Amino acid sequence: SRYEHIPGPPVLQDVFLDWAKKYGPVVRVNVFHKTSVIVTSPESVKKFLMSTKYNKDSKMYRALQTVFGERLFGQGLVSECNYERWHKQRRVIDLAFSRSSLVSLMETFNEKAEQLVEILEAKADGQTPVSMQDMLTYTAMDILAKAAFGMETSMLLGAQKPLSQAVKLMLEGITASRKRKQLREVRESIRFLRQVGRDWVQRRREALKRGEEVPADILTQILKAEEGAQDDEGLLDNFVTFFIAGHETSANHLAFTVMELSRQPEIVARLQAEVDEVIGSKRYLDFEDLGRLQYLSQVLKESLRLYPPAWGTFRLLEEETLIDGVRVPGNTPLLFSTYVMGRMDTYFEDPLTFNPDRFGPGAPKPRFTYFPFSLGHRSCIGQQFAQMEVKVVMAKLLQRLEFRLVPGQRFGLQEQATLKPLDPVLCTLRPRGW
Ligand code: HEM
Ligand SMILES: CC(C)N(c1cccc(-c2cnco2)c1)S(=O)(=O)c1cccc(Cl)c1
Repeated sequence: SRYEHIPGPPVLQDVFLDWAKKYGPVVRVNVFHKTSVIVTSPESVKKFLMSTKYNKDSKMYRALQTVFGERLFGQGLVSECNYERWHKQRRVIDLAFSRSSLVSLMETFNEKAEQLVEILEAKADGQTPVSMQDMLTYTAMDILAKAAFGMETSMLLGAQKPLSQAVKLMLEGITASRKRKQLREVRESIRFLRQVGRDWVQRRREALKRGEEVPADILTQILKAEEGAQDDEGLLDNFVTFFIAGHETSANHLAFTVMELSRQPEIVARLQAEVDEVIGSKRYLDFEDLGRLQYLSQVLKESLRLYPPAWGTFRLLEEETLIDGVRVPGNTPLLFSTYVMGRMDTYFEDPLTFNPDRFGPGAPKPRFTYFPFSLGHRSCIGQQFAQMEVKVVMAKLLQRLEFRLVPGQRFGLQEQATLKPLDPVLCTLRPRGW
């Protein structure tokens, strides 16, 4: 009753879209364990996301914190809702994301991209069906394992199959929580990953004790953040956090892009020409090269408009407030969705048209209607890491390979925590040059 006055009805994100179009910029939803309000006006996006006065709603994030009694993200960097505790760990971990820290990862990005491309080249008979979803997540996993934790997962070599099963099952579990054997598998998956965390953490401390060389990475900084804890629960919270966040959304984004570009030959031909002109025959992309891939840069932005893996963020409204002419009571979770806003014609002309020119220099920039890495103090720490990562992978693909989506492969979405292609993005492949 306390929310009955708010406009509302008497893939779920598409229902959110229908509701936003039908009911306006402030709509109540009852799908989560708590009534919440989805807010889709730019003014509100700006007001709520671009302020330190508004914090994440812990009731909504507890779904990431613990899954079916089993601690997952805990109080790591994504799911920590206390400002003081968040701010402390953010600033320590920030160091691993400095310009120079990121620049030094170019070798890892290039190596794993080059491995992927050679693996695909060997299958490029225009006949063999290849799951680009699988191949791209293997690549994202291998990049992250090495870049963040100094570990070689070798998923591109077909290793660590149990590990990717664990990730899959726990992600499905986050959404499902919104029988007997599903719960068992999910719980086991979560514990498996935290145990992997302990393993790799042990390996690092031992490396350190034996006075071996340890490059400064994300793991260095999540250890620094926990210098005087009474246990390793915070450490493992952050391990899991970065282990998942550090590859899942990147994988989703890559898969979405390849899927869409597979029906955009004109754009692909343009992307192919850009890559040819800037890197040439080179096998390695420098940092400075990434900047000159302007058209690919725009393509990836447009891919994030239509297909954002991270679809929602929540803030706690503490005091009753008027939001776009709607009275919203105090203690209410507010939902912000780049997915919904990206598909609204009031925000984007022909919203379902894939046009990279929307992000061309001299194009009017989306003013608070596009936020695939969110906005304000709780924006993605991994944003530049991701942008560089996916540019390197995409550029090597485009340099070397032609992709054709196997007929019957759908363009639909599925929700497994984040949004990703429903289908495995099966493609046949041919080398460039006939
Ligand atoms: C295309 C790839 C990526 C997308 C679209 C993306 C999107 C987002 C979004 C929307 C948030 C806000 C979360 C929230 O409001 O609850 C976020 C935060 C975060 N992302 Fe990402 N992300 C990406 C890649 C990465 C990478 C590569 C890393 C790690 C290397 C990462 C780690 C994080 C972390 C730790 C946070 C929490 C930051 C904080 O609150 O201080 N993400 N990301
Ligand atoms: C914006 C967040 C909370 N989402 C999300 C989830 C997992 C990893 C990442 C991530 C961020 N950076 C890298 O990975 C982002 S989500 O939108 O998928 C989501 C999922 C479940 C419930 C909700 Cl409410 C939202």
